[PDB]
This record gives sequence, structure tokens and C-alpha cells, in this order.
Amino acid sequence: ELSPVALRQMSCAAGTTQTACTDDNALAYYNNSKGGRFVLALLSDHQDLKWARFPKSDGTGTIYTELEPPCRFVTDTPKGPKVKYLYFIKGLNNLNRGMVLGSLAATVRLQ
Amino acid sequence: LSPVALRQMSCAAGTTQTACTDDNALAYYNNSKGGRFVLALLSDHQDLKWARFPKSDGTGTIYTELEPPCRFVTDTPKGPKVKYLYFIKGLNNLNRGMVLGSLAATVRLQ
Repeated sequence: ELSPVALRQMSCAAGTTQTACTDDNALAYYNNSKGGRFVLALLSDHQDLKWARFPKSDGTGTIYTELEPPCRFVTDTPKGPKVKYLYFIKGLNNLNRGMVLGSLAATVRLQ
Repeated sequence: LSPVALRQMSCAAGTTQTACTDDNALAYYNNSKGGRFVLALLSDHQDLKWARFPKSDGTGTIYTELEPPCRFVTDTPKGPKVKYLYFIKGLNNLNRGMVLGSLAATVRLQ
């Protein structure tokens, strides 16, 4: 009983389809774990996303990870309230869903 | 399930209900239905089994049983320190995640 495990954020492309994945639509939550970047969830202004795309640094090619239907929530910002959408990755177990929700809620002021 | 603010308060804890003194620990909680839902405790202390929480109506007080703690290290300015994370008995994994993700944000986790 001792407890590791860091939660990082890169920006990334996302879209309603795979070829629609464009231009850093979003913020991906991830872990470094195992054989590369392991993505937990996406944060976006956009409400209609189905995929996220991650070119591998390998150079093999690209990963598309399917998104779950999003949560609506509202944050207080210096520019007033902004509505964002949180997308868990298809089949995220609950511990990992809990990590994302808890980090948001700890760092971001919510209406 | 959308995110809920997770707050921190000071609280008493101990090896037994009676031994819950002045404030030993820091509890992580939600508000909900008026009931503060306590999720976990943080303590320097190694040997805790119970936390105590006076309901703020002064109707009474709640003792919630703690799980066996996790050791972890935060680094403070006087070097690394060992603290213990106590989930509440029966906390589901979702809320375990929440606590762990809030720990990373609120505590210098070395």
C-alpha cells in the first residue's frame, strides 16, 4: 500500500469522424503507462466528437481512440462562464474516470 | 456524472470512536443533499480507524470507519514527507479516483 501515477495534458485533434480529426480540437488527459501515451479523456468546447487522433512518435502511423458520449459542465473563467464537454474514452474503467473528474473539479471552478 | 467540487476540512480521527480528539487529519468531501459526503482522510498518523464529524445542525455526530491507509510521499520545503491516505470504508472506485486526482492537484506529490 503505497501510491504512484501522474495525470498529464497534451492538446490534440478530434472530430465527428476520423478524417474530420483536425487542428487540436481538444485537451487530452493521459498517462505515460506501458508502451506509450495512454489517454483517459478529452476536454473540448465542441459537443459532437466521436474520435481523437494521436500520431505516434514511433513514426509507424497514427492512433484513433473512440470517445464516449460527452458530459456537459460549465466553468467560471475570467471571460465569464464557458460550457465544456468531457469525453471519456470508450471503455474507461471507473478508477480512471474518477481521476479525471477529480482533477478537473480540483483545478477548475465549476458552476 | 459531471464533476463536483471536492473540499477539504480539518477533522478528528483515531484508533477508536472515543479516541477521536482534536484535529488529527484533513478530510476530502463533497456536498450533496445537505449531507457532506466524506470520501477520504489525510493524516501524518499511521494508525487510524475512525473519523468524527459533528453535523453542523448540532443534532449529533457521525463516526465513519476508515480503510487501511496508503503510504505516500509529498515533498515539502523541509524535504520529503510521509503521509497516509485513508479511504472511507466501502468507497467505490469512482470516488477513489476522485480522491486520488484531487490529491495530485492539492498536494505536492513527489
